[PDB]
Amino acid sequence: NPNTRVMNSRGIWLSYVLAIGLLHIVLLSIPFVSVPVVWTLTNLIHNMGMYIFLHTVKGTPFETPDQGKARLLTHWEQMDYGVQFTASRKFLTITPIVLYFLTSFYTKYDQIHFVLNTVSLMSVLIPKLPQLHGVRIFGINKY
Amino acid sequence: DLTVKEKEELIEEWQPEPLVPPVPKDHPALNYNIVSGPPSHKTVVNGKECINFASFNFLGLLDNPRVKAAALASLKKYGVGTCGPRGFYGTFDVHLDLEDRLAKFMKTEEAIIYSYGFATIASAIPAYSKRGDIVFVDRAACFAIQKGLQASRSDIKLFKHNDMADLERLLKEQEIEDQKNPRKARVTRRFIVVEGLYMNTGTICPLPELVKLKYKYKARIFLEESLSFGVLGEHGRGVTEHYGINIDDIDLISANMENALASIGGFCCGRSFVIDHQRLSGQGYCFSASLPPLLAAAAIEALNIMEENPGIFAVLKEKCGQIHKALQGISGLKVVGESLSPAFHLQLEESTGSREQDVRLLQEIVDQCMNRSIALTQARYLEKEEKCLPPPSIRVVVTVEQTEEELERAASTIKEVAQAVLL
Amino acid sequence: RAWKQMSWFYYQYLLVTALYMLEPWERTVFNSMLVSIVGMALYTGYVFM
Amino acid sequence: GLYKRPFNEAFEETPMLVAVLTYVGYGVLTLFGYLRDFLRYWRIEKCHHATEREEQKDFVSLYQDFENFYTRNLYMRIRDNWNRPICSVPGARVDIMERQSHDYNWSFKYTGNIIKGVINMGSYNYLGFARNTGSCQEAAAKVLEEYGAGVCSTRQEIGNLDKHEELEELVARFLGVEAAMAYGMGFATNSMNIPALVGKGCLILSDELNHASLVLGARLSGATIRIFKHNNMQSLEKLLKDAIVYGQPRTRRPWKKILILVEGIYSMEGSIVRLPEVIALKKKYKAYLYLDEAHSIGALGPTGRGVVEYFGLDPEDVDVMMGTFTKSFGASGGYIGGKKELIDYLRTHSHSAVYATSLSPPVVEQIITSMKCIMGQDGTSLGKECVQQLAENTRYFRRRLKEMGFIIYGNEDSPVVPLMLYMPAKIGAFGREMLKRNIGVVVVGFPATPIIESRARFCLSAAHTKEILDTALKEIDEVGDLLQLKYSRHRL
Ligand SMILES: CCCCCCC(=O)CCCCCC/C=C/C[C@@H](O)[C@H](O)[C@](CO)(NCc1c(COP(=O)(O)O)cnc(C)c1O)C(=O)O
Repeated sequence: NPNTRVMNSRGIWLSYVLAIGLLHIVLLSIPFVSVPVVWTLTNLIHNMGMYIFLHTVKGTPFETPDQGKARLLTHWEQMDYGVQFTASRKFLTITPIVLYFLTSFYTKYDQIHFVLNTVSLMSVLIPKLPQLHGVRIFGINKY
Repeated sequence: DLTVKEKEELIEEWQPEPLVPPVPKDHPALNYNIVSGPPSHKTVVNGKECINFASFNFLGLLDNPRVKAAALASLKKYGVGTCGPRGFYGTFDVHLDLEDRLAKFMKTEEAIIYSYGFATIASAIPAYSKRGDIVFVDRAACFAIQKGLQASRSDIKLFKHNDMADLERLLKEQEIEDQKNPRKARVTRRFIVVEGLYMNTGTICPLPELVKLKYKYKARIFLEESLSFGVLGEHGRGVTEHYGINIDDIDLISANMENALASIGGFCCGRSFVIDHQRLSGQGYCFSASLPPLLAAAAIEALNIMEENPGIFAVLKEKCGQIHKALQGISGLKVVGESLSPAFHLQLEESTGSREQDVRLLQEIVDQCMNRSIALTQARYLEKEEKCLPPPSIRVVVTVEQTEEELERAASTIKEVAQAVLL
Repeated sequence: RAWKQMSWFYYQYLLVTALYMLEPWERTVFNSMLVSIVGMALYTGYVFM
Repeated sequence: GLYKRPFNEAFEETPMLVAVLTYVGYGVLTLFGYLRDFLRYWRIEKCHHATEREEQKDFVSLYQDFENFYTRNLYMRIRDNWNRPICSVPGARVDIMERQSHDYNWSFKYTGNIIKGVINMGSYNYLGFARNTGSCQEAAAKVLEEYGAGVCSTRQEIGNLDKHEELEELVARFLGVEAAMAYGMGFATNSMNIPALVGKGCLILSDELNHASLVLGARLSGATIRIFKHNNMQSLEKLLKDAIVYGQPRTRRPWKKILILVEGIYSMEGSIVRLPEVIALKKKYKAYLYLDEAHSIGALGPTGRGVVEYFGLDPEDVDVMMGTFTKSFGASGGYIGGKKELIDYLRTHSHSAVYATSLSPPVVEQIITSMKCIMGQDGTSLGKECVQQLAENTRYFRRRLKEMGFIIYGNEDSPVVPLMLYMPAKIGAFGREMLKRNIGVVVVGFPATPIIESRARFCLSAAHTKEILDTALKEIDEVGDLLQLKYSRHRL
């Protein structure tokens, strides 16, 4: 199952970091948007994209020869064949916290941005817990 | 954790089993039959000349001169080896032509060619079925179907042989299990796997009732016609032609060309939607060398001969009926099969306690028959691996080149030999 | 003249960014988005300096 | 583990920029695939893909859409590289039927033109036994006339012939083992003889990059399967120690058997297995060895007995010696060799021997003639010049590719030469540009390779003269200049 090892390959981490940097630059490119709102939009878009591509879309784009072990499993549970802690998983859990710290730094610590940013960070963070593995809240996206 | 010294002791004291267990059983299968010359009608076996009643060569196309000439021309043009898979410069023009001929012969959109008779169905089954799906398979399916089903980790639910009420009961229970949990029922695929003409028992499946059940309970049908591809129907198109069922109602038809066409390989025919997927998801197709062009040309010429003259099916039918009616009446053997079946079985009526003694009795009958110049064989199975083990039996196979007098003499010889042995 | 060098450079651009495989209208869509992004970035950068 | 001749191999790491650009390309392709799927969903654009017949719309959909995503968008765009029909003997030069597509590779129409004289880097024919003339062809024709094409029953019942017995005895003499057996297809050989040996309660240590057939055979039997790193002897030793010490997973009971599946030459990576160390480990830890010599039966070795001759070892050490006739000898089929007791047990209990049709007579005669030619029994020096020419060809070709600056994998003796492309679009670009310059090659992707390493395979042969190699090398040099494929940092 190659999909398991794609996050372990060479250059994936640097590609991810460059992608986030490019996303922030393109957000900066818009003329009228002010800086704290730029940072908030960067954080929100990054968290929503990470959530969609990790915990919502399940299965494998390519057909798999193990007769569909990962049929019901999302990418996060698919990573490293269920091993809870690894370098890639630690890095993926670490990075959004750093992004939120930076965003709250460049947004001057206002409440209105803080509530949205905290909600986004919690949304992306809760599925990462090893305790929350293979469970769907209220049975949504179960099948 | 363990000390290092304990690790050395544990590694040192371990002693494994032998790679292969000893075979002290005087296993009869260890004594192969040695055939001198072609395995055709009027062959030679073990140094004795015999009339061939054992080889699955129904139409007698093994030694037809036109087939040999076509194969020779293909040999002189292409060579023997294909030197690659179907993906990597291994596809020839003869392969495409053969696929087209098969598709036009079965009145179907697309057909696919496999280089081995077992691999075709054993790789077609797991291509479409994955884990979590349900498959309702007949109890007496051949070994290839069983290995194919085991390859796909889906759920298997056997049902009694040619018992349609039993399949209906199983389907109703599955309907209840779907009623309990709709979410899973939205994702679970249902298949029904059957054989056109069963090899183990020599009976024919009830296709119309199967079609009605498919359209009622929504389960896709897979048909395996290894034995009925070139023997059943007026035009010899299979069991669908025999019953009158339209070819579209069946999702996939698989058959090996070893038996009727007398050349190596198999094929699967169906609508383009289902067939196009095997070219990528068929393990026997992607990761294996293509069929040599020689055998492909032999198959093409066999198809031309089959299409030109369709009276061979009629003469085969009359011969099968005659031998089935002649063999009835033996002292201590029962005939298992239907009149229209080319290959059927002879089994014991009164079975002794052990199976190995029944095998020895049948081998006695076979040997004493072969000493009278009728070559017969015995059905061979793997006792440990077979899911449902059929009783031991002598296999009788009918062919177009056998005359009427040879059939009468075979019946009389078998009857007298059996009445001598069993009594 | 310079046309051959520029044609080679555009070939390399298509090869690297996987635009080679795509149908002609997909290339047009991608190029339009890219040039729009560059234009807005340049204008927002220069207006301030 | 004594290496009597130096063991050299090279697996260069991917440069960072190439990896980053590979990921960028794959991401763009995935996004446009999603956009195409969304456009097709609302019936904005009609789908060329075949659809369900109308009165089967209520049934659960046969395929999950996401499963075919990679096929629908990634694969279909460059489909014209694969499945190229040929209309001649697959020798050094092959004739390809030219085809074109008007709907972007969904449907293909054959034009009248036939591309003649294509240099054939795709077909195996390592020793160049793929010809339509010679003594092999005449012998095959004679046996075809005498026996007919095909046999109509399994080996155990009536399908055993005298030709099969002659072939089995000849193979037994050829390898050096006591006994051997032959099967119709190599894939069948693996997938039908692995389950007979090991059952539930045994451990199968399998290489990471093993062929699909070996994996299928391991899965069919109930044995537990564990995977070690590709040619990492430390990893293999660690797995063996742990397996013997701890035992079966649920109930810590001693294993019945431990079987090691390895290959003589890995087709994709092109590396030769480290056989002496594997045999030393097998002896020390009381395991059994299953050696798959599909790609190395003819190519490797001074006299072509296989990898075991290449290392100068003793064939009685390997417990099971599998092999295939397709790659070198120029005919389909497979074989398994070993001690006499193993072969008796296989003849009794193999799935193929019971439920599968025997091997065709003309094919076995072609195999017999080719083997007699290699063994020096033909009376001519044609079985020796083949091996010498193959060795020199591989040396020259590998050295020249390394001098120009590409990235080449594998051992320095391996005939199969994988060249690295590393990018998705460059695969199709390389295939189309190469065939345009009158050389046919093969390129591979996900169903055989990982994501970063997408490669093109050259299969050298003894049929290739020097002039053919010179022209092919010049055209590869020009294409590499054109497509910027010279990634190697050391020598360029
Ligand atoms: C971004 C877009 C990417 C698209 C790429 C998609 C793609 O690559 C599709 C590929 C289409 C066809 C794939 C063919 C795969 C071949 C694998 C190869 O290893 C074969 O298995 C060979 C030759 O068949 N194996 C021979 C072999 C056997 C079986 O031999 P036979 O019984 O004679 O057929 C058994 N064991 C072993 C070890 C081998 O090698 C091969 O090795 O070339």
